[PDB]
Amino acid sequence: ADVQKQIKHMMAFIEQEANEKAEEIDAKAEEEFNIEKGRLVQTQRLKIMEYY
Amino acid sequence: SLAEIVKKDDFVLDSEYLVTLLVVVPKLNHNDWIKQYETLAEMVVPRSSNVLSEDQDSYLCNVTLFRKAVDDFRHKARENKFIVRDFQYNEEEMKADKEEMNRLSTDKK
Amino acid sequence: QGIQQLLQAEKRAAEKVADARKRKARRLKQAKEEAQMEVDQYRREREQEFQSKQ
Repeated sequence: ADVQKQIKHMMAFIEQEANEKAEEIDAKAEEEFNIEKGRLVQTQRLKIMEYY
Repeated sequence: SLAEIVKKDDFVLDSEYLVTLLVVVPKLNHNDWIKQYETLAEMVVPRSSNVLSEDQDSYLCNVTLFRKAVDDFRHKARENKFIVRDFQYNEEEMKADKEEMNRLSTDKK
Repeated sequence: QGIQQLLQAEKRAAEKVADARKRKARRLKQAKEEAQMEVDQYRREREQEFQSKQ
């Protein structure tokens, strides 16, 4: 009984690790490239006005 | 040294979340460590307690636990008169040390 | 027994790191071309200022 519950609590320590191992880069790099693609708005808006 | 008593099945690989330490337990405290192996640290396996080798005074056992919970298990076992002997990938280097023990006798000859 | 189910459930967590790269793989790739969809915001700027040239 207790040998299975500590196994079942280890599955919970996998699940709280899995939430930490699926949301860190998925929230950071989604905000990293929004600066980078926002820079791709800014880097073009210098030259595309300069052709005008 | 455990260059001949080493076994890959006696240890738990993939040390990202689980690792089996070679825990030495005395013959008098063999039953007391068997009822306290689950309570030595958090997230430790309560069914991995199994004697790897045995001596006349003490008994060597394996204890699987978490990667960050090895220090909490070794601290409570040192208060519970148990010793935790580390085992790593240098057992393959200890197999070359037995060849170096043969190379020492070859160089002496 | 407990030791063999721990590794395959670790592969479940090792399958959600493949989602932790995927949601920064597809999202990096889809809106990189949406940054190239702002060329159409320039294509309307040239053709409407083609009128002020005209």
